[PDB]
Amino acid sequence: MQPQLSRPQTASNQVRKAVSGPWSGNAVHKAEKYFITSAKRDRDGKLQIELVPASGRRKLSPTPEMIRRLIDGEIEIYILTTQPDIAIDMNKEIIDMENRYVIDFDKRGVKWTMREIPVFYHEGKGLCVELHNKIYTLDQFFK
Amino acid sequence: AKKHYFIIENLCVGCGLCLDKCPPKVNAIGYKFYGDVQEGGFRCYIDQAACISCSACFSGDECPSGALIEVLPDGEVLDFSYTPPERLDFDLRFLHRFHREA
Amino acid sequence: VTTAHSDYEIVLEGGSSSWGKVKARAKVNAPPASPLLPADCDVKLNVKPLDPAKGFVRISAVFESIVDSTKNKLTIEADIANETKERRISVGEGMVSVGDFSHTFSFEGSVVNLFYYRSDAVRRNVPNPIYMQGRQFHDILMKVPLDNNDLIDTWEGTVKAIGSTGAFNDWIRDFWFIGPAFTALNEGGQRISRIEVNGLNTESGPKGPVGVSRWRFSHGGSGMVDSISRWAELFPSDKLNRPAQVEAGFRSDSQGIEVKVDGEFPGVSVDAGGGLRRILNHPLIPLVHHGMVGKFNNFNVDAQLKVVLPKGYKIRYAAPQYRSQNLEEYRWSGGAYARWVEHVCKGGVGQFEILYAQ
Amino acid sequence: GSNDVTTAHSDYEIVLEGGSSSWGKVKARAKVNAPPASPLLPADCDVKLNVKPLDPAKGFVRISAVFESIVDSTKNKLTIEADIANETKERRISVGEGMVSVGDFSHTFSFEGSVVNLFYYRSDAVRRNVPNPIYMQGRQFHDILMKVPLDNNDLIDTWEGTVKAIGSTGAFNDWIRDFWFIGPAFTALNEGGQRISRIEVNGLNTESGPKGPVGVSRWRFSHGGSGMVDSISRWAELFPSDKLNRPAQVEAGFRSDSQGIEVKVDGEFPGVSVDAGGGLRRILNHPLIPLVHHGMVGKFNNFNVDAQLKVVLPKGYKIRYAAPQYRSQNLEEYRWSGGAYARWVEHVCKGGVGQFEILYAQ
Amino acid sequence: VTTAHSDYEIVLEGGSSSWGKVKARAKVNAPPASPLLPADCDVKLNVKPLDPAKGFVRISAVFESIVDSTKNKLTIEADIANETKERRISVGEGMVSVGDFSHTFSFEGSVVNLFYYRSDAVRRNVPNPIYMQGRQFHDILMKVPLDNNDLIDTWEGTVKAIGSTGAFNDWIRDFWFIGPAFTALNEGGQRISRIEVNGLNTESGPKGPVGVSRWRFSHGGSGMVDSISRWAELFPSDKLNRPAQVEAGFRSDSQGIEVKVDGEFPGVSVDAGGGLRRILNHPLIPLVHHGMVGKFNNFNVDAQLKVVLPKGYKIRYAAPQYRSQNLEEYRWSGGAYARWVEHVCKGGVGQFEILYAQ
Amino acid sequence: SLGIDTYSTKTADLEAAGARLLGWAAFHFLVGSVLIFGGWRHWTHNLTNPFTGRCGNFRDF
Amino acid sequence: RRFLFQRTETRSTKW
Ligand code: BCL
Ligand code: BCL
Ligand code: BCL
Ligand code: BCL
Ligand code: BCL
Ligand code: BCL
Ligand code: BCL
Ligand code: SF4
Repeated sequence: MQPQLSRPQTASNQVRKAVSGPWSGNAVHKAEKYFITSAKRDRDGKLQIELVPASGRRKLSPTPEMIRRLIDGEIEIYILTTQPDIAIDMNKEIIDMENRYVIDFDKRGVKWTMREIPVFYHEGKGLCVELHNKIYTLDQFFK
Repeated sequence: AKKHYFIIENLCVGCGLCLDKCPPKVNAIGYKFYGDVQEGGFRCYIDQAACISCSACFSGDECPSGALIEVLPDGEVLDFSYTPPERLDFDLRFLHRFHREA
Repeated sequence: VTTAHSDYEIVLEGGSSSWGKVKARAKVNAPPASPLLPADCDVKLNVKPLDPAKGFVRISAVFESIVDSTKNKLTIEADIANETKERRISVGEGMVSVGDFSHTFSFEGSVVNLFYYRSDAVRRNVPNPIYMQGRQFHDILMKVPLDNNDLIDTWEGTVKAIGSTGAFNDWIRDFWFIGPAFTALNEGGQRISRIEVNGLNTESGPKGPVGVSRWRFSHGGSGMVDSISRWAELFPSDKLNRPAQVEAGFRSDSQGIEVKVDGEFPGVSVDAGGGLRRILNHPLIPLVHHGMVGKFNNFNVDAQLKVVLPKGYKIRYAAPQYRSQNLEEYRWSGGAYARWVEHVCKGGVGQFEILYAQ
Repeated sequence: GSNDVTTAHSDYEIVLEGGSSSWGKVKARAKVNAPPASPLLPADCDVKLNVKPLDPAKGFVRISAVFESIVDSTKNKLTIEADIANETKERRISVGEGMVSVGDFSHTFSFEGSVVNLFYYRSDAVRRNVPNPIYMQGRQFHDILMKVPLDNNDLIDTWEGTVKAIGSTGAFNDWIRDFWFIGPAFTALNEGGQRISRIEVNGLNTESGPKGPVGVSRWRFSHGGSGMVDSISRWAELFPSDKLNRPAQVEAGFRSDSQGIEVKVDGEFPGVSVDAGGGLRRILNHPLIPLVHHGMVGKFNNFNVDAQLKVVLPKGYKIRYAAPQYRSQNLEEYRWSGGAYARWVEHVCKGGVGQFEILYAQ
Repeated sequence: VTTAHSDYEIVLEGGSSSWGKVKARAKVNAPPASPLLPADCDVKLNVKPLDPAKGFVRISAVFESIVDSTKNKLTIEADIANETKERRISVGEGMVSVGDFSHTFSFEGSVVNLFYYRSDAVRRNVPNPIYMQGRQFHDILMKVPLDNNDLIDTWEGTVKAIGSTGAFNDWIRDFWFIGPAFTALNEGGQRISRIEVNGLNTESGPKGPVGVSRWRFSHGGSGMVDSISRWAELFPSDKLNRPAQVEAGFRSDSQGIEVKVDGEFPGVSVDAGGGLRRILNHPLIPLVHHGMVGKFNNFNVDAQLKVVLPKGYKIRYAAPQYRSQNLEEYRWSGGAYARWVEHVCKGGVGQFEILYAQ
Repeated sequence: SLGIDTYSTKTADLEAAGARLLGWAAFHFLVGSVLIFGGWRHWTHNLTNPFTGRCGNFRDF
Repeated sequence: RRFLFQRTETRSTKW
């Protein structure tokens, strides 16, 4: 959308191209939203990252082409911390982080809190996620 | 059952339309506040221990922010029951009738 | 009266991006504690990736200053990269000019930052660690062409001093940190170890003799020191993807201080943990170092912080609380925020955390 | 309109005891409407000091210090049971044990420590010619036998990390001071004139304890003061065990909610009243280290303090030469407020060490 | 409230003479930071030259004081001269009395001051340099008669401690800086090296044993230390043609400080080039030292500076600007000057330089 | 009712009524100035008497 | 838990 027709402090991350974008796909996502759905270890130590779109029709992999489409501001990748292929103890990490600012009137809101964490690509390290002031990588590390 | 549904407490605006469709006999969906509700401090959650995989919250097609996902039994994460086909778009203006381009 | 006007603007970027537009103004009608006045300075910083395949970024900083009608310039370019999680390597050149005198320098250095402990009881019980004691091991190799007779004089005097006295290693710290820099070292928790001069040799370079001097030092931290406790945070090489620019500079005279700093760089907002973003914990060394110099006058502060979140991004736990809001353009002004601004301008360390997430 | 006022409210109450007794009920509340200089807020703390005389045959006393704190949702706790005694006029011993807990982590410790406080000089020309000597340089030599069971994973990790650091790094003796003064603690080290010598280690080893490995560390360090150091310059009477006959308690705490500090201090301990000669007593002249250290945080916000001191004296004792002068006298209890006393309170809240001597006799 | 009143007067002398009478008054309503009160001082510094042949000048200093009713006195006279441009030699006696105790002492001390660098790049570019990092080397032989018993006790204890304890050479800095002196050591930039003692011998003199101590040390400064960076300016012997006296002292109570300073000495004015003179740069050590003590009470300052130039001299570029030039009678009060006075009273070192020429 | 004003139809009586109203208004201005001065002086926690120079303790007086 | 109450407070700095 044109800069002069948008809310003043809008970055290119939130400025959408394809001027009629909202009706081409889901209107919630300015850019196509992909989810890390599985990260398994088979044969060698390398893990197979599975990028299933929010539409849920395909089962893709990071790949140089989608990496380029990421670093060109066209797609976004999230992990859904409830992912069962996690390495860090997200259930304890989410709970003890909500205990700083959440009062359990329901006594179970913190327990069942799940959120998405975005994934970015530098280059030297692959698809890496920055979580809790530390930069984890999907390759090893974060899984 | 399978195909658990979940709520992302990162897109959810707490509207509770998902809670309206959850069966009262299973309080799967709830509220957490952590602050004032004028700033989105009323997110919703899905109690996976109480959720019985109704599809009611997701198949109702009312989540405005795409927080309901319905992870598929194998690994697939949906976001909305059907998604438009991601079309290439352009403006069609004719040459010297109807429009004149320029 | 001595009223201190200041407007701060923080415009963040969303998604996985951590970038932020930071422009700040300051107008303090008080005498600066500079023994030489007027002290007008211009600071320009830039950085861009060289090859992100292995982390090189070309960071260039130009300092232009006129202190008591003495035009001072320092340009430096560096190719810095994180060789390891704890080790960093850099290489570059620059020049230093004061009036007619000007000597160019080229260097190659490696800084290795160690933490005294890596206990995970602290990590899993302190959600926002701040004080992280450690020690940086600078290993600096710098070559300076010796063209002017003043370069010859400096080099000959330095080598003669090193050969003569055995206390050059610790007495250099008196020279190295000119004036109140030495006191700033102690107040910030820093401690400079005796430098280990590994050799001062000159060789005839391209056009003349070049003074190549290997030396290293190990400067530690009690926890406040920014260069150690936030070693992985002060150098966001992984989350750099485009040229990042910061243009600072102050016009200062005997009866006022005028500051105007612009900014464009990642690391403004860091993940607080579990998807919750936050403005990065305030770098403590600038606060404590402005501490010996912000306490000399009582001042009335009207400070305006204008934090502009990206779309969909809400806030939680603003302390002090944001004063007004325009659905993104959160504004801090007066009340507890001006009190916190006075506190940190006089050297305070009090926390002002902005926990924001969509 | 006016300048940034930032009022600070505080009251102080001292109730003394007569005769040779040196006891005193100290009661203090404070409220500053300024942001505390802590990088993690809000902070809370609940300090309990409990003291009971064990046996006056040679000087055992049972001192218990329990600290409970809440810092940015982190629940911090630390308790110290200790049996301190004065084996010699110049040497102090202590056998103690305690525990520290942060969040879920917690490790117990037991220690046998001995502190030797030596003054550089014992010149009579100072004692008989300076009636009230404030500064007195010295040096304390700590000798600690602390035994920590290693039953947690991080306890073991800390143990091998430390032993590897000692074996590999030859500078561990002095680089320990950087880790060992968290943040501004090292900066406050210089403010009071405290110089920490390099620690010297008699050895680290582990042995089979009652239920598991126990990390036993024998280390010594010494700290010398230029005169402000109240743990050195005032060593002899900071530990009134000879004049302790009944249990002594101090309850302190503060709230640090990032918009202000609210302090509650109790107190029941001997040594509050110290003799000044010729039957004339005085409140113990103020410790230097608290004032100088709190000056490092009290100068960030200018403030119009509203202080109130209430000293209560035993029957027959009349106050004389209180500088600044007491505001009022309701029979037997004197009160300070405003004027020069408020200026002194601001002076000492910003770190000043001006003399405020209260002399009283009968 | 805490009103601060002060008047400063500087009447100068023309021609090649840099002489000037400096007498100042001060009244503060804030309690002083002295743990013993009330504290009083009387300071009398008188200097007269022996003869221009070798630069010997008699300098006598009397320090009368009463702290907590304890009588204190310190009278020292010494023949001080610069035998070289970097080394100064002094011989003198003196006595120190506290209450009834008193010990007279005699000493022959030679002090050499060495800068780390003497580069022409700095000198030809910086017109008014402030910081000169360097080391000042002390060398003192001091003989004190041991007539009373307490002197003998101190002497025996000291020789026993030096012979037995090996850490004396650096633990002497703990005893040797009373209270806040140790903190002011680093707050001003001074580093006291370990003293090395060439011997503690004794002999029978005119009446009894004399404790002769031959020791030496060196204090290093980062630039603010005026005893190092201004070595050639603290001791202006060549321009001392008449006896110079400086009387000062303060009457300090539990609720106020009353300062009177009287002075008549050369070096008040320093040349700035092209027949243009100026008031000497303010010594930064007094400012940074009083800042450690002049920040405990907020105060409103009413200061009046008044310089009287000789006939024909006119101030140009007064910063902050003067108020009224009643001929050569120039006056500062309020406005920016009061702000600078509060600045320096709280520890500021900002430039207030006054330039004039005839 | 207090007699400061009157329901009088003659101009001479309204002369006195206006004089009384003006005097009471001036008295109100004086007392309001004093009382606003006191409100400011309490609002800043600086209860010190400007003439004799003492202070005043809000918590005990 | 005293922090939580301050954490979960609506903005009370309105004009
Ligand atoms: C009355 C209280 C006033 C106040 C009183 C003063 C006074 C008084 C002064 C300042 C000064 C400064 N203040 Mg302030 N200040 C206040 C409010 C503010 C506000 C605001 C409200 O927004 C701002 C933005 C500032 C900002 C500033 C800076 C512009 C300026 C000092 C420059 C500096 O950082 O250089 C940093 C300097 C250095 C880092 C030099 C380091 C030199 C040493 C020898 C080198 C060390 C080695 C080096 C680190 C190695 C680098 C290697 C590379 C890292 C690889 N102040 C309050 C309101 N402020 C000072 C100034 O300069 O004024 C002109 C000054 O005198
Ligand atoms: C400042 C605190 C510590 C310190 C902490 C660090 C840290 C941390 C690092 C180094 C690094 C280096 N240090 Mg070191 N280092 C210090 C003192 C020194 C001194 C000295 C004479 O005192 C020297 C010669 C060096 C030498 C070096 C080089 C080997 C190397 C990078 C030089 C360069 O890029 O310069 C260029 C200088 C600048 C760009 C000028 C601006 C400097 C300030 C600190 C930058 C502010 C950034 C601003 C807040 C954010 C704007 C960023 C925009 C995106 C551009 N350090 C002091 C003791 N040093 C880097 C390294 O690892 O190399 C392997 C590194 O990451
Ligand atoms: C690490 C700091 C930067 C640097 C920054 C500056 C700055 C800033 C200034 C000078 C200035 C000067 N520089 Mg240079 N300069 C450096 C490297 C050198 C080298 C060399 C062989 O490496 C030489 C001969 C010189 C020569 C000169 C002096 C002759 C000249 C004026 C005196 C002075 O201030 O010196 C300063 C001396 C130093 C900062 C380093 C001297 C290095 C010595 C000769 C060799 C290294 C000795 C030892 C191994 C390193 C000790 C640590 C450093 C002292 C921090 N520079 C390095 C690259 N240089 C002044 C000027 O330009 O105009 C007045 C000045 O203000
Ligand atoms: C604080 C300044 C000096 C210091 C000065 C002293 C002094 C003085 C003493 C010791 C003593 C001890 N020190 Mg030490 N010591 C310091 C730092 C340390 C450190 C460390 C890791 O930093 C350690 C391990 C030790 C170790 C020890 C043990 C050898 C011993 C017993 C302590 C105790 O029982 O704890 C119990 C813990 C407390 C009681 C917490 C309360 C501490 C504060 C300072 C007391 C406030 C008192 C309050 C104002 C009024 C109390 C009235 C109530 C009735 C109690 N010290 C610092 C460097 N140390 C004691 C001794 O001699 O043992 C032989 C002793 O008298
Ligand atoms: C003297 C101080 C108290 C003490 C008070 C604390 C405090 C306060 C904390 C810890 C915390 C921890 N404790 Mg402990 N702890 C002590 C004794 C020990 C010993 C031991 C062999 O004696 C061990 C293995 C540990 C282990 C651990 C660390 C693994 C852990 C977090 C790292 C940290 O900084 O700790 C600090 C470690 C120490 C201060 C002592 C290290 C002892 C080493 C292994 C052996 C002595 C080496 C050397 C001779 C001593 C040098 C001086 C010491 C620094 C004082 N503690 C003594 C009894 N401990 C953290 C916690 O509980 O939850 C996060 C924390 O915040
Ligand atoms: C103060 C900062 C440095 C210092 C800097 C200097 C300087 C600079 C000099 C000496 C000199 C001397 N120092 Mg030294 N020296 C210091 C600390 C010491 C200490 C100590 C126990 O701390 C000792 C024993 C000495 C010993 C000595 C003797 C070797 C020698 C002769 C001094 C004398 O006779 O009285 C002289 C002192 C006075 C009579 C009292 C006046 C002192 C005050 C500080 C001067 C104020 C000047 C006033 C503002 C304006 C003067 C106008 C009047 C007309 C005089 N220094 C500190 C560390 N030292 C002198 C020398 O070189 O001898 C060869 C010299 O020029
Ligand atoms: C440079 C300092 C002045 C001096 C100034 C004072 C002051 C001021 C005071 C005393 C006071 C006293 N003096 Mg004396 N005194 C000096 C020289 C001596 C010598 C000697 C052999 O030279 C002796 C035995 C004494 C003896 C005594 C002590 C017994 C007594 C109180 C203890 C004290 O703090 O003293 C201070 C001790 C020293 C500063 C010097 C001690 C010298 C030792 C014995 C030999 C030198 C040791 C070493 C080689 C040099 C280290 C540096 C010195 C500490 C400066 N003085 C020198 C000339 N003296 C007190 C008094 O007069 O009434 C109570 C006091 O307040
Ligand atoms: S699937 Fe059924 S039980 Fe589960 S959240 Fe949705 S409506 Fe509730």
